[PDB]
Amino acid sequence: SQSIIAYTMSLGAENSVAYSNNSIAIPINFTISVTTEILP
Amino acid sequence: VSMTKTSVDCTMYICGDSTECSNLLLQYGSFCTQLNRALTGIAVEQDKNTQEVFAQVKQIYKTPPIKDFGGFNFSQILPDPSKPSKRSFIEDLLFNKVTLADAGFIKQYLICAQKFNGLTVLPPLLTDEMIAQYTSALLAGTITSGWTFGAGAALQIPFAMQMAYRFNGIGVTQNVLYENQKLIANQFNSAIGKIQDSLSSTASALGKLQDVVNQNAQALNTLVKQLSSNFGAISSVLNDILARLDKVEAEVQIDRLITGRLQSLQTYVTQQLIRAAEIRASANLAATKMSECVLGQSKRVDFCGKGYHLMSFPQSAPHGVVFLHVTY
Amino acid sequence: IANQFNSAIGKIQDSLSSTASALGKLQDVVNQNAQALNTLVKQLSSNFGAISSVLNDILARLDKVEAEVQIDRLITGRLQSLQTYVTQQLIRAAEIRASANLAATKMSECVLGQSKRVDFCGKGYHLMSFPQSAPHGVVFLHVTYVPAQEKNFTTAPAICHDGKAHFPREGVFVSNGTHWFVTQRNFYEPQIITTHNTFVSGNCDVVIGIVNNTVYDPLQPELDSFKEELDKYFKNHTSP
Amino acid sequence: TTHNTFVSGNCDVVIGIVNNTVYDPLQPELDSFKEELDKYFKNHTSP
Ligand SMILES: *[C@@H]1O[C@H](CO)[C@@H](O[C@@H]2O[C@H](CO)[C@@H](O[C@H]3O[C@H](CO)[C@@H](O)[C@H](O)[C@@H]3O)[C@H](O)[C@H]2NC(C)=O)[C@H](O)[C@H]1NC(C)=O
Ligand SMILES: *[C@@H]1O[C@H](CO)[C@@H](O[C@@H]2O[C@H](CO)[C@@H](O[C@H]3O[C@H](CO)[C@@H](O)[C@H](O)[C@@H]3O)[C@H](O)[C@H]2NC(C)=O)[C@H](O)[C@H]1NC(C)=O
Ligand SMILES: *[C@@H]1O[C@H](CO[C@@H]2O[C@@H](C)[C@@H](O)[C@@H](O)[C@@H]2O)[C@@H](O[C@@H]2O[C@H](CO)[C@@H](O)[C@H](O)[C@H]2NC(C)=O)[C@H](O)[C@H]1NC(C)=O
Ligand SMILES: *[C@@H]1O[C@H](CO)[C@@H](O[C@@H]2O[C@H](CO)[C@@H](O)[C@H](O)[C@H]2NC(C)=O)[C@H](O)[C@H]1NC(C)=O
Ligand SMILES: *[C@@H]1O[C@H](CO)[C@@H](O[C@@H]2O[C@H](CO)[C@@H](O)[C@H](O)[C@H]2NC(C)=O)[C@H](O)[C@H]1NC(C)=O
Ligand SMILES: *[C@@H]1O[C@H](CO)[C@@H](O)[C@H](O)[C@H]1NC(C)=O
Ligand SMILES: *[C@@H]1O[C@H](CO)[C@@H](O)[C@H](O)[C@H]1NC(C)=O
Ligand SMILES: *[C@@H]1O[C@H](CO)[C@@H](O)[C@H](O)[C@H]1NC(C)=O
Repeated sequence: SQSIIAYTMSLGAENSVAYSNNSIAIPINFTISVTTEILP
Repeated sequence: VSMTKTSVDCTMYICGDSTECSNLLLQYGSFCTQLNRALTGIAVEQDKNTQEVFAQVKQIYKTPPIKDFGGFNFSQILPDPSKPSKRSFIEDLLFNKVTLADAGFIKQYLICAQKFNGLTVLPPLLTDEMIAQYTSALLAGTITSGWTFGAGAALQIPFAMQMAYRFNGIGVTQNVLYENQKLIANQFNSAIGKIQDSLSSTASALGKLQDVVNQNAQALNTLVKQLSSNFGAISSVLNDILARLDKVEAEVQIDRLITGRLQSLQTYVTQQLIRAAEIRASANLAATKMSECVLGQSKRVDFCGKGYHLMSFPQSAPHGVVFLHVTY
Repeated sequence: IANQFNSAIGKIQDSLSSTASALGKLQDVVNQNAQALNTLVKQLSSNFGAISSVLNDILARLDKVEAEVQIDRLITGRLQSLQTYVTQQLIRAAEIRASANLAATKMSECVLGQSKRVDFCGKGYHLMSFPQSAPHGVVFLHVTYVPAQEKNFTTAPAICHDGKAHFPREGVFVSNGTHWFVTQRNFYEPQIITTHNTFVSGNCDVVIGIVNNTVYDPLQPELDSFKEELDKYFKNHTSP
Repeated sequence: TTHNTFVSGNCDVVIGIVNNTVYDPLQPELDSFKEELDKYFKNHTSP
């Protein structure tokens, strides 16, 4: 039931950020994350 | 950030529609496979360069409908919804100023098609509308969220409080923003005015992108003109040899043209490989400027414009990026 | 924080085990050098318009006077196959040097230091990085603080208390909607607004969007509690 | 003020140091806290 499909690519998920002249977002918690990077 | 993706077929160029010349070309082994591969590696790398510069944000951030950025007027650098391509006002100045060079290259060499010399211009993976939409997301992230969307999720902060976070970064106390906020916003608005006015008035300023278009145009002029060179054969026109002579007297003439043409491609591909390395160096610098001047504030002196760095705004240009650096 | 670092290193083992794609940037360099050598060796099979590509068969089947004309072809085509290969290798070596100079720069700035460069030492705010070697390359395990669970808050650029305006020394003013606090820039940890957390400049008028709130003075209860001990001494001294 | 500054050593070591007063904001508070006190004492000399 699989097939080859062609499409206009999405650039990423949409997000309208909740900006206002008097409102801020501050993180209550954080993730330590370890990301590999590989260089020749 | 990139250059026009040009793929030449080495068989079409050397031996265009002659099976006789194609049978002789096979005696040289892999050189045409190797030359088509070399040019294809350059063409793939133009998308890599463009993706590394612009696709640094994984969400498409929208700008709010309520434009209360504390008196700062980003209208010239945010998208105009009313245009067909959703570019900023300043991005259209950049687009017209370089497309007046691109349109020459496109007609000399937008469903592009192969010319009889074997030259082909391929499309980029990202349309100018997709680069505008990535650039919009970077700018809308910057003005709504400051540097925080570089590190985590986008966290909203009021724009005058973001500029205070930035003033502390250059070692100026944040009250020096708020006690002067109308003056700082008026100088920012007046300076974005001078960018717009300059880009409309100037002859020379986009020379750094004109140069990339002009080098690729001139290297294709040179490569196509070498099809007229006899290389000591009775003619530089391949059918005019096969019409006049026989199956043995022709081959000595065809092999001259194969030798000289193949050398003309080997030359062009070397200039293009060395060029692609210079455009990749420029794209890696542009990706570093996008990461360090747009997604953050840089303490690297003169890396983000002549001044103390506050913030930077990316704008698309044909084959390039423009950063409007904002400095105290 | 230790358990998150220990867990994240556990995902590095799983990733580097699970997919062949992981080291693609190194395997691409081995593959291009192998391709360039394999192509260079295949050009020895090419005729270049000699009667054979085998140089010893040309030499066996022809006398000196004719053999030079065949071997001239083979020399010209093979010499161009070396000049092609060596040009690709000189250009390749420049891409590998640019990569090595970048890796040396990441070794210096991400391992031997901590970098303010955004997205240079991995994505997030850089804590530290660990080098690991690979075939013809280097792997950096970049450790980053990523802010993860936000709340929205009401905020103000300044506070008015005694007609003088106050600004955070460090961090930002935030409210839960009933009380005002000052907190650090990248982690919600609220504190009572005091004359130690804040600095003063100018009157209440010039700062757009300023809010009225008390600023607590931590010396005031010391002089008030020292005033009540003084008032007990005066009242006691009414009694003798 | 004593808040805008910090102390280390004595005048002889720093090339090109200058004499000036350094103000203390705890001081005029403590003096207002003396004038509040002395008037008390003086009133309680009266009865
Ligand atoms: C905004 O943050 C404030 C500080 O955390 C918080 O105020 C505090 O609220 C708690 C109750 O949730 C109070 O706790 C006391 O409640 C009564 C007071 O009579 C006593 O019976 C309890 O035993 C207990 O002592 C705190 O006293 C109070 N602090 C202050 C300084 O008032 C607000 O509730 C938060 N508001 C929102 C909307 O989140
Ligand atoms: C923040 O706190 C301030 C101090 O409590 C407060 O200022 C006070 O505002 C009122 C209204 O503007 C003034 O009332 C006077 O208004 C006019 C004269 O200007 C007269 O019609 C009135 O009878 C009355 O005299 C107060 O004089 C003024 N106090 C001071 C010291 O200037 C702010 O309004 C507060 N702001 C917020 C947003 O909370
Ligand atoms: C922080 O608040 C914003 C906006 O305020 C809230 O909006 C309503 C949803 C309601 O709860 C009000 O009483 C609040 O004051 C939040 O923005 C909304 O987010 C939801 C998704 O969660 C989205 O569907 C809505 O479109 C947004 N509102 C608007 C006006 O567009 C925001 O999510 C809050 N932030 C966090 C981290 O919870
Ligand atoms: C902050 O995030 C951590 C995870 O990174 C949370 O820790 C988990 O907490 C739940 C209970 O709420 C436990 O079941 C898990 O075992 C915990 N994991 C670890 C690794 O400790 C933590 O609770 C979060 N704290 C806040 C205040 O949100
Ligand atoms: C942001 O700046 C633009 C100008 O660059 C402002 O647009 C002008 O507004 C006035 C008053 O309506 C008009 O007379 C001009 O003709 C407009 N020019 C253009 C190019 O549109 C815009 O109003 C400003 N926005 C804010 C919030 O002040
Ligand atoms: C009053 O002062 C006397 C000493 O002069 C002391 O013994 C007494 O305990 C004091 N009482 C109080 C309540 O201060
Ligand atoms: C500055 O220079 C003058 C000589 O021109 C000298 O007398 C003076 O002491 C110098 N000041 C300091 C702090 O060394
Ligand atoms: C002294 O203080 C008392 C109250 O304790 C008051 O009645 C009296 O008038 C004061 N007299 C003077 C001269 O201060």
